[PDB]
Amino acid sequence: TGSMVKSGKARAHTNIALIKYWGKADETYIIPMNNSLSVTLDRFYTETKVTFDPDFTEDCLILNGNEVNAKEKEKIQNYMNIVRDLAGNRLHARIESENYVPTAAGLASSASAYAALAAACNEALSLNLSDTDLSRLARRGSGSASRSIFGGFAEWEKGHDDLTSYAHGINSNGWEKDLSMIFVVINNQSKKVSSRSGMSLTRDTSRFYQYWLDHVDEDLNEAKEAVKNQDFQRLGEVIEANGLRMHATNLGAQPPFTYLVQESYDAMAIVEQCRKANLPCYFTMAAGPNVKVLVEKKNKQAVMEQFLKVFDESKIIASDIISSGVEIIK
Ligand SMILES: O=C(O)[C@@H]1CCCN1C(=O)COP(=O)(O)OP(=O)(O)O
Repeated sequence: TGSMVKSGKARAHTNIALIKYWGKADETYIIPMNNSLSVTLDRFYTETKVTFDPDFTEDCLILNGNEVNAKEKEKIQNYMNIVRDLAGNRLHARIESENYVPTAAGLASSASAYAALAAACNEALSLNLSDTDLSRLARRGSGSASRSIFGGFAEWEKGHDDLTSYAHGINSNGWEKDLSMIFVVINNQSKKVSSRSGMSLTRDTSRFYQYWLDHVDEDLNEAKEAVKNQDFQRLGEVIEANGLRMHATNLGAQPPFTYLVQESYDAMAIVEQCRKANLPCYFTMAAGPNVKVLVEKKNKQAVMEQFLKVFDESKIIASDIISSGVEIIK
């Protein structure tokens, strides 16, 4: 690299929320209405390199070898303003990012993408940010990214402001190494659909939102106690119920909506069939119809074959859970 050039590259993995973040207390700083709990996936990640050069005039984002629109470009420049203030400089950056995430198949990349960017910036500019402050930095880009700083189980503490809303890793005595996630890629509209926008309509207008709020802390505690005991059935039951309550809130919105299609329901049925056949597993869904199946690694294949009787082989994608957090790479 050049004399005055400062560069950094980071790999960050996606994470799936087991206890859902859904609805914000603060739209600008991205403060959530409740705590969330997630696991970081071994298979899916983003690699983001940033290069700061004084001669650079504006920020440039190249994604999988391709320039982004003026919209996406404006958004990354605003985010990088946060980085510039934090660093106390006015350097603009060239950002080259590659997503190793099945985005076409509906998996979200925002969590790994902002986690990777945050970590890459910290490496480039030598900011020496703590994991806590890295999480806060990522959170500004996308709420779920706060958790992707960490491996295994992680929890996003909601806080009440920019300083206090961030995530931390949860030690589970290695339990994360025993678990897996199976992704069922569900046929879906290709029309525009937005997570940030949906949770906002629900938070603001949903007749069942208080019902969500009233139960989330109880759920969260039950899940964490479950993790402390490496009690899979216990974790699974509560996260499955939580996930469903999250979707119930959308049904109460003004006017109502859903992210689930009949095929999602079909896959949910296969999950319950598996339980009844002595193959423990539990499902959760995000802002789309894809069904994610939490399963013990020992049962991964057996559960997958149950799905493979109904669904195309291409639509059944498993991932392990990674133990380590964001990493600095070449
Ligand atoms: O992952 C999550 O924790 C929740 C739970 C269910 C799905 N989901 C989401 O889609 C959250 O998507 P985000 O990109 O983090 O929304 P923003 O904070 O506006 O950037």
